[PDB]
Amino acid sequence: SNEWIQPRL
Amino acid sequence: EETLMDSTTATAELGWMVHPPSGWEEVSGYDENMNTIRTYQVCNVFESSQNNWLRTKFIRRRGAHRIHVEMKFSVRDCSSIPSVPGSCKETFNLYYYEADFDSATKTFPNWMENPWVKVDTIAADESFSQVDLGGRVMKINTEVRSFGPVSRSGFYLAFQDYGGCMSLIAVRVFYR
Repeated sequence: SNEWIQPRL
Repeated sequence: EETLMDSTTATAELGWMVHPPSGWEEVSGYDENMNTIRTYQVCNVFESSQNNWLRTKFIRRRGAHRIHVEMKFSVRDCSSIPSVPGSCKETFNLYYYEADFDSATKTFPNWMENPWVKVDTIAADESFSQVDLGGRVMKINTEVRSFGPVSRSGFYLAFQDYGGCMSLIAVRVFYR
């Protein structure tokens, strides 16, 4: 699941 | 067997062209062994019309005809992105382009299929390692694709995103 990959804005 | 390029071995920044600069981004990141390496990440899940390209440096052919490309990467899981819109994606495309010399510039080749040749749409398989960077899970998939025959002094790879959330952790290019 890789929830460490932050979205940009 | 024989390595033509390994992003995991870079002694400094990648230096790979990104188009647009708002898409892919070079970031330090983990191996499968938790060694810290250079990677590229893109996650513009809150933006419409995403078409984000990343391109390696010129790779020499060194006599090879069939090229193998090993990609390590992590996809985030649209289900696992709070408040994400429904257009979220979980794959990227891979392309190559051959050349007689290091001809790439900021605008050439065109950032689109043709002159690039699509190898495949890449997705996460159900073989993997997953660890708890706790409590965020790091899941690294491995995929190999190959293309050929290759005939010119060298080539480039490209990676295209179109609205997902992922990190390309490693690219190893080899032959024979």
